[PDB]
Amino acid sequence: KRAPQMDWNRKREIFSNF
Amino acid sequence: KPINVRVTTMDAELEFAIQPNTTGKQLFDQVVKTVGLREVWFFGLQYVDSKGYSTWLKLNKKVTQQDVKKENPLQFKFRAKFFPEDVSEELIQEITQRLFFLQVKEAILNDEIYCPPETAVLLASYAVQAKYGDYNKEIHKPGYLANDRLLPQRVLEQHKLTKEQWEERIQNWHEEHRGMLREDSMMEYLKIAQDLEMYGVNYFEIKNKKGTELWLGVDALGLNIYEHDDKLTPKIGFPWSEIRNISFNDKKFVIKPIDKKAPDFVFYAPRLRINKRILALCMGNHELYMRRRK
Repeated sequence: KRAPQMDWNRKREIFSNF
Repeated sequence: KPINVRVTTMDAELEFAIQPNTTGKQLFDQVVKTVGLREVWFFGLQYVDSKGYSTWLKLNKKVTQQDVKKENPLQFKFRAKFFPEDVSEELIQEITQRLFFLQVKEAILNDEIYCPPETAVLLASYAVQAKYGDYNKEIHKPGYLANDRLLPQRVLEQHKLTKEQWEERIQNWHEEHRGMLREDSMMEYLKIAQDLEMYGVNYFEIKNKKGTELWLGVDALGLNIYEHDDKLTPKIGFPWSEIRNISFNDKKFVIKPIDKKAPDFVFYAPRLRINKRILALCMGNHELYMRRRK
């Protein structure tokens, strides 16, 4: 288990999506 | 003048007395002197305030200035606040290994750390080896584990297996650990434990812009974000190496990256008391991450 590797804009995007 | 004090480690009770002037650091330094601990960075003292909330003791402040539950004597728990990245490289002392072992096991048994059934049984068999020593036919008659808290409640519930049947499973594993020393036993337990997904992570209820409830996990390796219904699977990760500053104001957390061209990550958390602790864990985990790499 290790969080899917990604860049920061994507992180904010997915987080807001939940 | 003078105030009675009780501190429990996982295996011992210690009785001390303090002055109105005593700082946390001094009471803390007393414990490690009594316990013979050299890797102090991992640990802290824990108390109940007058409200009834569990709190970590501030070390650089006075003890009687922190609103500890007024009682005779004052109650403290010596416990690990931070966890190593790898137990084999970072738990050098026997006592250190012991204290970690007993805390983690308690987390397992109380269902704080999720553990599946087959792995739980193998964990039990190490705790058996550590406690009972080498399996012996003449001594360890069928039923010798009847008085042991061995499996998590989740595991006992989730099966059709009876009490003695679980015990037979653990015994079978125990027989096979026939050569193992107590020190080695506790370490094998810890080596398996440390790879459980919920190990060494603090969980916190948080919110996004929409108000969706989520989980924020603070661990040794960085920060993680979880689905509210799945604490086992990290969905977004922030490894410590990518972070520049973590701060909160009122109910909002801002995380700034090293990139400097990248945007700030924002989330929300309800209570101020929890927020202090979130902040504290972040700083502490970040520090130890860097120190391991200098």
